[PDB]
Amino acid sequence: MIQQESRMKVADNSGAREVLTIKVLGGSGRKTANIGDVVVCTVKQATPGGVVKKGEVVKAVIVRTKSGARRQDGSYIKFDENACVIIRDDKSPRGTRIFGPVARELRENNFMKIVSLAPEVL
Amino acid sequence: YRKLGRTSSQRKALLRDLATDLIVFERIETTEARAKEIRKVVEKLITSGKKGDLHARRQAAAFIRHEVVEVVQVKNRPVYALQKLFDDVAPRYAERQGGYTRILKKGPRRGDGAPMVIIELV
Amino acid sequence: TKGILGRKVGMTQVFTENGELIPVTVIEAAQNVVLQKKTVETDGYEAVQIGFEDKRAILSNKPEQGHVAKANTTPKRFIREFRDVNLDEYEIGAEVKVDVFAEGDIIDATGVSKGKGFQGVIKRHGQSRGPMAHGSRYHRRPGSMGPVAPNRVFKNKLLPGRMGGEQITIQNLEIVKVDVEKNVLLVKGNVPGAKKALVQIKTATK
Amino acid sequence: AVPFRRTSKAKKRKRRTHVKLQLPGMNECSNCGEYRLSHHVCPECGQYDGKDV
Amino acid sequence: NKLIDEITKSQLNPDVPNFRPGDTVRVHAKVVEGTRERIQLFEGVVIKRRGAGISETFTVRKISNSVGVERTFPVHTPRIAKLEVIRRGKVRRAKLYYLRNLRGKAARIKEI
RNA sequence: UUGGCACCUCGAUGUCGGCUCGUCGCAUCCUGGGGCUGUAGUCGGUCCCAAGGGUUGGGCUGUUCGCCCAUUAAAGCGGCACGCGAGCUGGGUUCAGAACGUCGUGAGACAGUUCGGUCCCUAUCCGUCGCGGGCGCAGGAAAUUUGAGAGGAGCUGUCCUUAGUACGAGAGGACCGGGAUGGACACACCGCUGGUGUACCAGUUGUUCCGCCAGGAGCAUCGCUGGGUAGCUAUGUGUGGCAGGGAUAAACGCUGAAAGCAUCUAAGCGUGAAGCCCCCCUCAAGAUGAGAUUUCCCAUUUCUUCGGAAAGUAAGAUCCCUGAAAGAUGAUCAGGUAGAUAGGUUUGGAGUGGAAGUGUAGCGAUACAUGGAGCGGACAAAUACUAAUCGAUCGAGGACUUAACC
Ligand SMILES: [K+]
Ligand SMILES: [K+]
Ligand SMILES: [K+]
Ligand SMILES: [K+]
Ligand SMILES: [Mg+2]
Ligand SMILES: [Mg+2]
Ligand SMILES: [Mg+2]
Ligand SMILES: [Mg+2]
Ligand SMILES: [Mg+2]
Ligand SMILES: [Mg+2]
Ligand SMILES: [Mg+2]
Ligand SMILES: [Mg+2]
Ligand SMILES: [Mg+2]
Ligand SMILES: [Mg+2]
Ligand SMILES: [Mg+2]
Ligand SMILES: [Mg+2]
Ligand SMILES: [Mg+2]
Ligand SMILES: [Mg+2]
Ligand SMILES: [Mg+2]
Ligand SMILES: [Mg+2]
Ligand SMILES: [Mg+2]
Ligand SMILES: [Mg+2]
Ligand SMILES: [Mg+2]
Ligand SMILES: [Mg+2]
Ligand SMILES: [Mg+2]
Ligand SMILES: [Zn+2]
Repeated sequence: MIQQESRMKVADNSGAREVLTIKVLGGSGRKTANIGDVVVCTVKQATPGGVVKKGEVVKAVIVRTKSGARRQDGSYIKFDENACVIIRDDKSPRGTRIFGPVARELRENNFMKIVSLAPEVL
Repeated sequence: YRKLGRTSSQRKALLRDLATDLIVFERIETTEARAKEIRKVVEKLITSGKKGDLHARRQAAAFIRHEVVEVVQVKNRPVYALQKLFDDVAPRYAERQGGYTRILKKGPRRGDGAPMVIIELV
Repeated sequence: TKGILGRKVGMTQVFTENGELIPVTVIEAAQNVVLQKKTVETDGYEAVQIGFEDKRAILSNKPEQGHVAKANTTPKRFIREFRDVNLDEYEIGAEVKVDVFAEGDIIDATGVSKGKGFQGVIKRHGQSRGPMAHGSRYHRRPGSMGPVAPNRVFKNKLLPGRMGGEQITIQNLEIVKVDVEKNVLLVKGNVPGAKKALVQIKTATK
Repeated sequence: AVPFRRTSKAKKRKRRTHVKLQLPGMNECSNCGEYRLSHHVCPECGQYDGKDV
Repeated sequence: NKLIDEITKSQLNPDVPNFRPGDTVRVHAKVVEGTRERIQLFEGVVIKRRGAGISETFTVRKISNSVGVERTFPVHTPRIAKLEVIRRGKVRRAKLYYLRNLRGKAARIKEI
């Protein structure tokens, strides 16, 4: 349940640390995003020496959310923080490493390098 | 359940009062809504009396008002409503399963047209 | 085409062979009987009149008693016609069990929705509340009736009133399980109406 | 929010068709053949369902 | 309801053990591809067990890689191959929602 | 639109912008159909038919407009007192205060600016949205219904494949078709995730009380706090707009003259749109045109010179009463001893979380056991113990003509 002005920690090695959402993609009045859904963002907090930096607009993927997901088997995955991953025009990251856990909905939506690089997918 | 023009404090007070009064006097003239609630309340007290356990007595004493029915020269010793409940009232219905209380419709009150009833414990 | 009447017992959920989890409404459809068979020559439309529950002869009356005695069965509580149905089936007096359906068979469920009372517009018709601050004294009111020129307000301007009780059909639901002993039918998802409500299940038009 | 016109005698009366009140649902006591309210205790004989009160 | 119970009685897994909130469990859960399966282990603490019958659920909480995770399962899934209770925990609440505003050394549940 | 006129209104027709609610037109923004192309394909330009549905969220400004960021299939133009202030706001503006610059000897003023600044009304009628009562519908009743007519919905992307096929020197890259998955929207429901849950459970502070300990109660926002039943519900779940027929628009054509050819038209045939009528959902016989089917009660007695009446009944229905799945009140629905309608009681159940008392250990706080205990509004099933007692009231006796049956 990520919408405009929502912030998200960043789960990858890129210079971004904290991020704000500009635009949930996927239609006209699409007002919230869930896991596996891309969101146009800005960088509000950066690490120095990073590729990405303060004030840069960039597309990014929601990777873990407090309001999580239900699976067809009747099971729900929830996290204690909302985190994002910054990506290119293809569905690949800009960073090299990925921190913290991750959800299989990305594996479903073909974010496979993210699924791989992350340590624990749940 | 029935609210009776009263907020929770006042309602509970009312029911404690009315129930103690029916245990004491065994017949009272009230309105039919108040009556249709204190049937539940009072009969749930009669169950505690039929059990007679200390635990049931404490549980009831949390509800019944501490006030006197009469005094008895054993030395003048007062009796209380809880004593009348467990020692006098409830033994009367040891063999009766439920339904310790009836309501008889009387007629309307003058100053407010309220529908009044006699409630008594048989 | 094939149909029954039933009572809504409630909701639960069931695991299928895949391990997928599927909510289901339970329909108890006992005592279904065919009472009359309407024709184009007698009436003008072909249909089958089903009666669902047995009830008591003191809650009944002598007219209903006669109509069911022409079927050789007891008075009934719910009686309903089904159309777009073959009449070479359904002999009078016949009992109409849930075994006419099958798992994965696909239906329309028709019933009378639940009763919300007198309601406002934003709940009933989905309108938007006006602000609750910045000076607003307009929160849950309906908005403009319309413009000035008519000297009147148009029909279908939507306003408060009694919300539910309306008849509703839900389409393309799936039958999960059939239990002829319990006279029980399971339906993926929901149906309209409270518990103990009548549901009219029939083969889907599409 | 204010009347544009005065209600006439007829329209007034046409509203007042329904303000009436009903004959009360009473009947005669089996014991005292004297009118009383159904499901209520007779105030004359003080008796109900064949049982004094 | 009794009728519901009578129907859902067949799908009750009796292989599930007695467990409560406070206790650590290991869930051998199935994760399924279009034609394949892996069993993956979710070892963590039970916070809540709500519901009745096959409408009963429990949630198991974990901290993986400095992030808290909270995974809910129906009790009677066939996609739990096994559920191993490890540590039983004295605890005074049925709903352990306080563990979310707590990181380590305060989330510690006392064993018995 | 700028304007012109000054015809209604100065015994008051409230202004810009926004919010709520929309509705209409088409000069169509998108989706749909088509002709021309300086149309290779992709994309496009222009024009015809189409108003079915859809047509974003933010930064600056009081702002409309406009610029910008980011999306979109698209971010339409306009009318309705540039729609809507007895529906809301009241930022701007032109009420009183004060100040700046400027003009004025001055008082004072400025489509110059800035700060600050009271938006009254109990809805009579129509209208609108919902609910009832009365009568009618040539006997009186109970149920099921046709469907005139009327409303609703009507949107759409992305991915795969066809096929890297057609086309193209390459770069690139289809039509038509088949399928999967989404957005927004609508409806329903609460089994799941959650919320709420002021007569469920627990912890706990202060103080007063229950004579004291102990256990509990009152007040302190329900004292605060952690949970939470039913019910209500979304952010949650299920489904939906699928597939389509008939006749058309623009358009393409067949045959065929008028006019020995030609011509899509004149007679006559076919194709042909998200549109029209249907299909799908809902209301609907007050549809006074008052319909139909099934079943039930019967042809009473007084009168009246006729018409016509009243006065007890039948089938049936209600006053009254217990009530919820229902509900503003009515109504509806479930029941009224030929009874499980409600309360209680007994079993359980969710939920809470391990009662009290006793005992043990400990200096004590407290811990442990007895014992998934105790408590448990609305939940479930049984139980007639309590109250639905006994009564009372309304409710037909069925006009005339014709035809066919007879
Ligand atoms: K004027
Ligand atoms: K107005
Ligand atoms: K009962
Ligand atoms: K104890
Ligand atoms: Mg209080
Ligand atoms: Mg809004
Ligand atoms: Mg307010
Ligand atoms: Mg005037
Ligand atoms: Mg005026
Ligand atoms: Mg046009
Ligand atoms: Mg501003
Ligand atoms: Mg703005
Ligand atoms: Mg205006
Ligand atoms: Mg205005
Ligand atoms: Mg006005
Ligand atoms: Mg102002
Ligand atoms: Mg000025
Ligand atoms: Mg100002
Ligand atoms: Mg008003
Ligand atoms: Mg009025
Ligand atoms: Mg729910
Ligand atoms: Mg205290
Ligand atoms: Mg003490
Ligand atoms: Mg005080
Ligand atoms: Mg055609
Ligand atoms: Zn009497």
